[PDB]
Amino acid sequence: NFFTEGTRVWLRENGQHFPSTVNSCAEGIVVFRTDYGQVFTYKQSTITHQKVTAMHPTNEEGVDDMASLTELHGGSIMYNLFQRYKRNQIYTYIGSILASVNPYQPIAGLYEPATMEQYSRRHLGELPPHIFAIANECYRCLWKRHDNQCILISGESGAGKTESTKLILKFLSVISQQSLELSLKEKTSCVERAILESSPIMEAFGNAKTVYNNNSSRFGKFVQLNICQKGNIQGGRIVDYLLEKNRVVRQNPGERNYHIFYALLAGLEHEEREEFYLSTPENYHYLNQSGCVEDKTISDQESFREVITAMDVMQFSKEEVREVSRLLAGILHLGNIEFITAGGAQVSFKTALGRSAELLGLDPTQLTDALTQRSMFLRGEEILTPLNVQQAVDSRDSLAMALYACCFEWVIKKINSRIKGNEDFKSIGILDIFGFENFEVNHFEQFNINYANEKLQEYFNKHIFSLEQLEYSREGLVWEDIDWIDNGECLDLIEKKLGLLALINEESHFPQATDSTLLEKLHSQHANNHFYVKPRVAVNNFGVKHYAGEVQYDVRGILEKNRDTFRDDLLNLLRESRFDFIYDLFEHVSSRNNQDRRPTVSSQFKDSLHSLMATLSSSNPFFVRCIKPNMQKMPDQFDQAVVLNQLRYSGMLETVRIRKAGYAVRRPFQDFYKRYKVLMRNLALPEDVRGKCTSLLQLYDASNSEWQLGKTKVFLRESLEQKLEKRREEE
Ligand SMILES: Nc1ncnc2c1ncn2[C@@H]1O[C@H](COP(=O)(O)OP(=O)(O)O)[C@@H](O)[C@H]1O
Ligand code: BEF
Ligand SMILES: [Mg+2]
Repeated sequence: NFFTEGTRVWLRENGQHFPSTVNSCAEGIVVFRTDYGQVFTYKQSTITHQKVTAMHPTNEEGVDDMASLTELHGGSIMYNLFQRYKRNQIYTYIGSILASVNPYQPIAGLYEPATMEQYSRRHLGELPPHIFAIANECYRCLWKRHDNQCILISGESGAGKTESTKLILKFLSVISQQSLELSLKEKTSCVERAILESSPIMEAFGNAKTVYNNNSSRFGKFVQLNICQKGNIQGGRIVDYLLEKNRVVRQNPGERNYHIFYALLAGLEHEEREEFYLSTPENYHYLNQSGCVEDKTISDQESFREVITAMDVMQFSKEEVREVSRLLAGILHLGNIEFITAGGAQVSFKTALGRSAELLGLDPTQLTDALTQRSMFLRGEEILTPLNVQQAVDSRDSLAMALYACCFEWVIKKINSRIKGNEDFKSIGILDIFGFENFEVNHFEQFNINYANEKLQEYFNKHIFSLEQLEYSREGLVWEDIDWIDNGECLDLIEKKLGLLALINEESHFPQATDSTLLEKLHSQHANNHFYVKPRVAVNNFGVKHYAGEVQYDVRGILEKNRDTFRDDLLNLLRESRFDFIYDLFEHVSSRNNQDRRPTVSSQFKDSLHSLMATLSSSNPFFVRCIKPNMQKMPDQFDQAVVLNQLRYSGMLETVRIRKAGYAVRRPFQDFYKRYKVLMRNLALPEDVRGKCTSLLQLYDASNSEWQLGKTKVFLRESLEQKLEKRREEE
């Protein structure tokens, strides 16, 4: 096991194989330097085989498809991504699955229109791996397959899911324009322009700075593009999931509120700024509590200009844009209302109340009364009761959240109205969720986000491993099952009867229950569950062993957040608005007054995720796995421990194994024969269809290792299908 200076070796250390070089070998000491800059020293006598092994020559600053790898260990997989990342190749295939490592910098030529053009005219595998090749293959599947397609993008907060989604949309929008024979109706619709302009609007209203991402998505998005038989986008539909409405009124230290507030304050002209009584973001409680009002990566004034342009494309009138500006200004002033205790909560600093009442079209005495008192009618006289200061603050904040959430819903409705079109043929759906996040302090918001990420990982495992191997078994293929990391029991802990969501919902329906009584119930029921953590010291927390790591959640605020109560006194007040825009938002809204069962945030979200997964189940999926190379948002900094952790927990190692050994493409015998009949013209074919399929497959892969015949289908590897598709097009 002796290797001379400069020899390339795999060094087994710290539970992995390190790509390394022999630095020195003298006086019975051997020093290895890893490609990651770690230096490991040993007594030469202690080095044996398997501990140190020679590395396979070159093979050669990486491989494009990791199913091509001979060494399948985590060290080999990560080294391939590292070699490629160092030369700005952030994309690697695993069959048709795409790995994307966030470069945290622009890369010359990578997303230029000349590159988009090049990918549109090639087959998957002909060019270097790229998100444009996946978008193109997905698009080609609308004529190669019989179903709708979907692209699902996974990753922690900051991994690159939102950037990936926008790149796919830009590529499809460009390709939609290449389509023939483009009618004047379809050329003048500007529907692709509107679809692309939906992103700056939704990011301004739904994204915010967090520790993991200066542009974190605080809602989930599913974008459906309806494509005609001729290949042109006819229109689309956007579905939003669980906006983080509590961000409007409170943020963690160092975070910001939604981008749009800072854009509005930096972007409005002096006249409109004075009309809405607006000053700097520091002047507003809803924007100043976190201690951060700016970020060097964001020009808030430039974002405002971008939002204005996008809203014009989206057919928001100039008056509608002003109404949205006025509502946001009203919310900012509302947040500055302070209360003192005399009775009874009383408004202290009356200026903010007067400004907010004017901007919201409310009478100031009516707004003061609604925030400081509760009303009830008893056959048939009104009985006014004082609220305390915490109840007045909760009322002020619920008003701010309701205004923002209804305004966001209206914005999404307007986008959907603009991009609405025919659905005559097929669709491509793209899922952009909020990513996995584990902060210093996690609340109900992180619980819901991490649950959605857990659900998406279960969806990835179901398609890549579970349904895939079940199909091989049902078809009678020669196959040895590949084990995978199954997160099913974590979802069972969250979703089953007596599970986390069930207990949270049950406690929410009890008026006397508190976050403290909820925690006692969570601990009592689940202390022995392997996926649940009862903290030894942190008295306000519970933990969940998520697929992406253990997360501790502070229970404080869970019941109030889950109930999501809105006082009928405030709903009645909003309906008094003289500002038609505000009245229109609350005109037909259902009552959510405290009860003395109504859907909760958890019950509606569980239903929305189950409905989403059902939509995705009917489509053919493409998977993109975004990987963060480091936790410092740095370019050219591949932190191997951070990368390896994501590769391992996400099941990338087993994914390479199943894509390498398995057969991801399948067609019934007659379907295969009818599709590729042109490629069989020089073959002496037998009478039976199974024999006809075998003759073509043996011609294109004589090793007989890239395909198998099942009971009803031909099964083949993606590399063989790409080889057959390229030749079919040529003929
Ligand atoms: N492909 C990319 N090229 C360059 N920078 C990128 C790329 N993907 C992401 N980034 C950088 O990382 C940041 C976070 O990416 P984003 O897509 O918002 O993450 P996620 O949606 O997964 O939370 C971006 O705002 C940008 O600075
Ligand atoms: F912060 Be990312 F949108 F997950
Ligand atoms: Mg995002």
